[PDB]
Amino acid sequence: SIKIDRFNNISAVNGPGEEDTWASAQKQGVGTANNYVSKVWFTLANGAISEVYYPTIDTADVKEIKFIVTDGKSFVPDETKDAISKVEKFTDKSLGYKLVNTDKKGRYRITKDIFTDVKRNSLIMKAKFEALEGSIHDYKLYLAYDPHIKNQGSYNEGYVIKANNNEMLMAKRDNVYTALSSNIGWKGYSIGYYKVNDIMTDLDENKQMTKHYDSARGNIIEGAEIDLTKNSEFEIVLSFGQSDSEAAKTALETLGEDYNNLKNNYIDEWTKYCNTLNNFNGKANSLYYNSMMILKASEDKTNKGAYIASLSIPWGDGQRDDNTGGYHLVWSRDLYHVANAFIAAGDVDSANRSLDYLAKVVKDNGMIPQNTWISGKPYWTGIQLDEQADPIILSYRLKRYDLYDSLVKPLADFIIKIGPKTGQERWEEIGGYSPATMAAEVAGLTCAAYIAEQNKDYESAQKYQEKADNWQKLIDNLTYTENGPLGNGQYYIRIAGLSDPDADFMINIANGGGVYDQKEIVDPSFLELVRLGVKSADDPKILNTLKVVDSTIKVDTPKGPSWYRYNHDGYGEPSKTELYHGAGKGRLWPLLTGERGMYEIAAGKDATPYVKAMEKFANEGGIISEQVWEDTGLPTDSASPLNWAHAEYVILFASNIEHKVLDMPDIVYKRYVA
Ligand SMILES: C[C@H]1O[C@H](O[C@H]2[C@H](O)[C@@H](O)[C@@H](O[C@H]3[C@H](O)[C@@H](O)[C@@H](O)O[C@@H]3CO)O[C@@H]2CO)[C@H](O)[C@@H](O)[C@@H]1N[C@H]1C=C(CO)[C@@H](O)[C@H](O)[C@H]1O
Repeated sequence: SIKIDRFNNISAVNGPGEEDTWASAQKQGVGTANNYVSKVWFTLANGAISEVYYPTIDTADVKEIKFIVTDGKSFVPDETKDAISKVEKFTDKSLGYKLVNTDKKGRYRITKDIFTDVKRNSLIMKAKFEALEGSIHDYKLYLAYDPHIKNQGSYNEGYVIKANNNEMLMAKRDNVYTALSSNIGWKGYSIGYYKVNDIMTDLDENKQMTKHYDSARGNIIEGAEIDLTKNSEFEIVLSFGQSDSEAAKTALETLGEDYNNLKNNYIDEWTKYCNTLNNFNGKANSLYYNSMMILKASEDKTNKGAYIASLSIPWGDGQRDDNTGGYHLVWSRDLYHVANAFIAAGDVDSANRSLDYLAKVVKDNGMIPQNTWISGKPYWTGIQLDEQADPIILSYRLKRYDLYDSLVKPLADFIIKIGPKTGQERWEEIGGYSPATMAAEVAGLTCAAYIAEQNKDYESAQKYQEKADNWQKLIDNLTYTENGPLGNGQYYIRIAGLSDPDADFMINIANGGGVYDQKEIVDPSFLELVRLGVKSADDPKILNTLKVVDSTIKVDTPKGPSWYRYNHDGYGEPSKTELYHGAGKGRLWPLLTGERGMYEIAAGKDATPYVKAMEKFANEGGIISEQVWEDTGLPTDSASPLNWAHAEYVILFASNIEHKVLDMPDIVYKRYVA
């Protein structure tokens, strides 16, 4: 098809380069074409493109793609740390992004347009450089591509080719190839070793490109100078392929297309999807649409239904670039909630697609594993009973009684075989009797019985409901303490280590949280009892727990109220200037703000302030993180966007309008709470 010419004139020296890391998990935006053809996902952080995925949503191939500007004399500022970035989407109904990075010293201004090719596997970035002060002739612009092909930064192979007289910077590892090209070509290129002789180091030592290596292997950085005199506004394209030819050809095809045409096609495809969702009598707002799009963009395009928790690697800029699943893995719990958001938005198709994925997972593993790669292969192996129950609950709500033999029955039988105690509760750290987990188990088994009757399996139905009723009746006896050290000493505890919530029992908190008596730990997750319809919102035991929870783990931030997952949580940054590396201090979860909002609705109260609080917790790109700081309410370096938190916002937003808990299974509610 095309003519490619590979050359090796000068090989980078002093390899293999320094160890690298992943990008900051705080994202300004994320996106992908709304079709299964273009298997490319991108994320933005610190004013630049961060991780890029291909060919699957759990395969990150890039760390960064940023600009370095210099006067070729004194300064060398990195836009990702020396410029203020402002982000905005092309429109309220498209995951296209416009970044405007203005030098902290007001010397330059870089504006970018980022999105993908709806027809091919390539990422597009239109950029224009502006000299705020002085002449554009006094500045040099350099692009720095940091590849981490197939989930690893080490041993990346870099070289340069020319496809149809087009100099493209190539990067490869195993079967994944990337091609970096410019619509106006490169004024100069080089493939050096990270922190050794890469573009960044070269510029810090010469204030201008000195090395011009065209080959390297290891932790590499593909640098290239942009010819400003030729054009201050250019187009950069990053293409993927299973070979040099494919990748390079894809880059040529995208570049040969009309920019505005590709941009509009990308925007329209997303606008079409948005306009397919409920707008709640014109009430639907930008965050609603932003959330739903983000959820839609979190599905793998090969293994449909596989929705990941988050398209980021938490505290990634603090972890070695080794192969990690980060949060781009599939959790039955998170998917369940994401499915409910789709349901509430009107996109029942996505929800069903996710349910079928779970069916697949169950078929391959005989049960629901803690979490799995999109392939369905288990990542971690803890035994979470709520994750065994959620897919059953979803089956009921989607009225997919056809999945009884392959999904419901096997999961229900499993649950009855090991329940009600769980290997670990929803925070994935400790086992025992958890009110949140038991709530899910009772709701799950109730749903299982309903589906069993639909399949005329009255025997199983009876067996399922009896177990559900028995466990429903034991919740208080197993998890409600009346001998607690907090408040009036009466409340649901986070988790009972044994069949006696009043007894003394020491538990070990994860992430270095310490050791405490079970009765000392409270968790807002108890609200799952009312959320699932297992307990009434006005149940005095619920009200009593609420008092203790708000007295011990509620924080009113300048953005609104939020809660900790539980007292002594250590899953977070240890300090304002340190990243999480296994042990720190858990922070506030906007996810829990929404959950409280949903409880308030069940209690017949206005949840508007909770809706507003979540909106304020969102960053400039309308993205909600897993955790926020107590003092400012701003995002931490935890995962973002946290799809579960976005799903919660959608359901809360809609529920606050409809004045009812939209995701509560009526069958359970009418049997235990009504
Ligand atoms: C994502 C998850 O991260 C935390 O839990 C995991 C630890 O970080 C891992 O290191 C591993 O922990 C093991 C220890 O390293 C080992 O020394 C021993 O103590 O056993 C540990 C358990 O295997 O695995 C942990 C997962 O079990 C964090 O504590 C946990 O809360 C985090 N889960 C959240 C993320 C999602 C996805 O959006 C949701 O499903 C959960 O509800 C969240 O709580």
